[PDB]
Amino acid sequence: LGTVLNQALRTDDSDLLESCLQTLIIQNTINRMDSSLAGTLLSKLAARMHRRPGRAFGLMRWIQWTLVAHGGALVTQPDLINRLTELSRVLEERSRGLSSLLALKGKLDMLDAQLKYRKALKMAG
Amino acid sequence: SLVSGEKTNFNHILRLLNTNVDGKQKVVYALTQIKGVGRRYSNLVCKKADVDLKKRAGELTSEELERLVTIIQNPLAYKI
Amino acid sequence: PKWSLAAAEALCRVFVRLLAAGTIINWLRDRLSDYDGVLLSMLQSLAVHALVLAMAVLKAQAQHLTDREEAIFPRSFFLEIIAVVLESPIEHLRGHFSENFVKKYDDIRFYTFEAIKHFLTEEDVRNNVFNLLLSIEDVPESNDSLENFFIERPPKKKHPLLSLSQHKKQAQEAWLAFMHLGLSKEQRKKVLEVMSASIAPWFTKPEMLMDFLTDCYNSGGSVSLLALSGVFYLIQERNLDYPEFYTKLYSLLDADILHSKYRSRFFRLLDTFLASTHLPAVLVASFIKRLARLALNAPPSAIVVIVPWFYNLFKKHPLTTFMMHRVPRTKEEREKLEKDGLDDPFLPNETDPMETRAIDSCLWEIVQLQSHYHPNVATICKIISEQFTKQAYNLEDFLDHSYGSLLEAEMTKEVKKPPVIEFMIPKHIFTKAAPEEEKKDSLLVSLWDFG
Amino acid sequence: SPTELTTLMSCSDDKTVRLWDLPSNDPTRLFTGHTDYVRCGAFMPGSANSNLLVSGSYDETVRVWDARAPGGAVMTFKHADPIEDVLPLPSGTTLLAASGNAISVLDLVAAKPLRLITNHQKTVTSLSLASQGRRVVSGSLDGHVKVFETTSWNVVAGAKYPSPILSLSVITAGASHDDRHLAVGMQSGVLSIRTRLS
Amino acid sequence: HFHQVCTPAMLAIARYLGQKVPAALSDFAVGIYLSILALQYQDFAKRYVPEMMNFLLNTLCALAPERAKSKLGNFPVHEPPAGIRIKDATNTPIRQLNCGDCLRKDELSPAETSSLQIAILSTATAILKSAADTWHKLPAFIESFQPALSVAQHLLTKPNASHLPSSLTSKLNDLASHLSRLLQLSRLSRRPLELHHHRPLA
Repeated sequence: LGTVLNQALRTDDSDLLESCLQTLIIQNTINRMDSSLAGTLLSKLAARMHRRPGRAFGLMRWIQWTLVAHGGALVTQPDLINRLTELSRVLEERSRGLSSLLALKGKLDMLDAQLKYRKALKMAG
Repeated sequence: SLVSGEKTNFNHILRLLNTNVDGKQKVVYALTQIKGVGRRYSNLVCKKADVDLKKRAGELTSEELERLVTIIQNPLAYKI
Repeated sequence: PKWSLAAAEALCRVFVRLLAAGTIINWLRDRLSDYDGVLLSMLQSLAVHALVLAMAVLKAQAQHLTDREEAIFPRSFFLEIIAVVLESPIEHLRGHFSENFVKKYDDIRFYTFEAIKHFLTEEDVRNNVFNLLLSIEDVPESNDSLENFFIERPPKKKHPLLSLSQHKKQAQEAWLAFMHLGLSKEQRKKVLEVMSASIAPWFTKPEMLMDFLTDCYNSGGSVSLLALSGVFYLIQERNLDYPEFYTKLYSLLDADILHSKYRSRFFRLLDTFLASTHLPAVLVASFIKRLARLALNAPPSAIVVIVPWFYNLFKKHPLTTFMMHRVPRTKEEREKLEKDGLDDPFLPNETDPMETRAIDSCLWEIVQLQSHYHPNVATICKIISEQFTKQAYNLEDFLDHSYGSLLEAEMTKEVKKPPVIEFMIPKHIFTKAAPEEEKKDSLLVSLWDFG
Repeated sequence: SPTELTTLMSCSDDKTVRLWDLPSNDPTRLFTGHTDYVRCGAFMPGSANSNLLVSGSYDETVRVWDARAPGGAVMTFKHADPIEDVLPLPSGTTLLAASGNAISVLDLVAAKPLRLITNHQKTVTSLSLASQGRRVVSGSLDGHVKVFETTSWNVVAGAKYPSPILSLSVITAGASHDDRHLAVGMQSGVLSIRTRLS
Repeated sequence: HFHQVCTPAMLAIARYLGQKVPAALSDFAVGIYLSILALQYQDFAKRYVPEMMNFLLNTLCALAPERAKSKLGNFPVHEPPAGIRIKDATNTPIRQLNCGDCLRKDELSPAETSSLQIAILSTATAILKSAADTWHKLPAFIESFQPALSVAQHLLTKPNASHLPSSLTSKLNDLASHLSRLLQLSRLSRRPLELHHHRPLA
């Protein structure tokens, strides 16, 4: 979807970017992408990152493979560090709860599992 | 540099049932140019075929032209 | 095995009777499982009637192996049928399955697409599933245009079987599975042949076709000449664009593309591309001039295409008609033109048709091609030479012509009107010298030894 | 002409633009110099530039003529694209030539191009001035409308229409000339009007 | 202008001569024969046979001393599939084509192949000379025979002159000087097109 991503990036589309990204082919796209377009791409994903934090499972993969393939493009394209650090604190807002949410999962999981135990007793009762 | 000019070729002499010559004048005045048709008659024809009187001759599609041919062929099977 | 097949239809009959009617039910469904085994054997066998038998038992299974109202039907067993049908090289089996079941029923289409996706994720078999995917040609129009199902038109009103976008979705997933696996050269030629009419409308999103098409388009050659239609369809529908479209077209129009077979489709797309309005006169003159210099070596069935199209371009863009009638203005220019002959300022093999100097050239090539050996080609260049009376020439009358068409034409004329011959025929048809008649030897004999 | 109520300009297709006076039956002045289709034109607004025409051709030339010397172009600018649209600024100094995939801001007080601005994917079709002469809105064949600031020329806002668009203009209501509503005419043949009230 | 039998045969030549990428020296020889036959069909009726032009140019660049690298006309350059090309055989003399050369032979000796190839080359040079001398008119002469002069100089190049016999060097220098003379005449005599000088009706 290389020219598709390329068009949407250099034309500042939204819906075409949605059409190509909201779904292998991900690696093929980022292989065929071009450089400053990848910079604007990371910028747009940072926007999506802060705006609705529901499904990370696609976009973190996209940012991952982008930093893989055209990461060194941003290195010789180095006046645009702000596009990286505008995300880089955005993800340090994304780590907050891992200081304490894991302890909530433990205290809550037994209430699940105790139901699970009375539910695994239930067919035999 | 690519804009669809799919409509611009309409100042050409159209062909029809009796006269092979019918230019772009209007729908009702083109059907008046058709031999044997009066002006109120062509108005009735256009209103029966539901073609808008604003539209020119040569702004039509082939199926609309053909149903105009069928309803000028028979004026009785359509209500009158 | 005709008694075996009669047994098969009898067991199907009693099975659908007990399904429409209905410590024991375990064996009652064991009958259906071992009949599935028997039926897969009878499909590996007559196979056409065993296949109709298979669709019958599938309809029965969907109807009544459940308590709910909904008719679920086994993707597993149907995937097994898809496996055996698409591995078995029986072309008549495949032809039956294509015409009676897939090209008729929407649920069969949808679940067939999904099972094909699974079966392809997990070379002959690839070519066969390619034949079937081509065999699915027509796309249904609307949600209310689906309107014919085999089993259980669902009353959900939001069921994926009723949503047209899900049909396109599963077709798109099957075609992507096929491409992600990979296809051969004849297959890619067939897809780039049939793409804009049967493939890209079957996609929810055609953007992967845009990327693969611009790869195959910027590759070069007859593959690109086929890819032009798909790229134009993409630009038309979802306005994904080319970087330098008209210069790519100008550099695409090259030596052997007139002799190439697909010139009818190429000339229709070229007709639209040059019937667009926003086009500079220098560029349309560049297309005309390069095409005339290539018409200098085109076949006749290409020249008959190229010339009335030229006439239509001249009727549309009258700034180009200075390439047919250009009187030198100043007497100093006339004197210079008499002293030294005029050299063509046209530059062939130039990149951009915007900067070729086709304006200030002329159609010397066409006034020369007037003297073609075929009379019809000669008269058709004479339409450029003669006058401009008819307002336009539709190209459908001139396309799809071939040497076969010209030969069948000179056949389908009358057997013979009384013809003419050549008087005063020499006796030295194959004599090498003959110095006693002083009529010069035929050059055929003067350059061919017969002895 | 924005100043004289009886004078008009016309860019034909052949090679000519010409100034007409309304009572007469002949062109007041004739201007040549282009070599292909000429298809965009404008008067120069401002007090000092009373009689200056600008026209963009398809020969990749934007020419500005004085109407006092009926010779050649007083200034010319040669791009590398077919020049589709032109608007002057109401300040009278700078000019926008929309040609191909990029618009070009050009200076006339120094005859030197300021900046080429690329943001569009198919060609840009029509420019218009906006809210208070302060924002230039551009409409391009990618179905895209994008409004720029005019001081630093960054892409300030934009939107997408379902069809490739051909002509576009925001229009004002009345006193102080606040943009009442924006119209866009597309290839598919529908006029989309977006209205804002205040 | 129009016949009932004559132009059918000419049309058959046109199909055979525009089509059929050559697969053998038999194909090359049959094409040369039909080329000189069509020239006879168009003697003293100065018509134009573009399939014959592109065919003769194709055989000339398909005899491949080295290769057709780039920039040789706009006619379809095709590939010699089975090494159907001349080699380092300059000592074989030219000879006249015989009808048996229309018979396919997979067992042919290298010397006979070299002689037959050089024979087709020399006879094609003869047919080009005759075609120019019959088509010095027809004002697309320059755009119809700048490829012929260009391919003559292409064979005149030294990595072809290493394999080319001296008789072909003489013949191609003849064709080159002849076509240069004709091109200069047509450059002096070529006039712009004034077709639409129309008498108005009454």
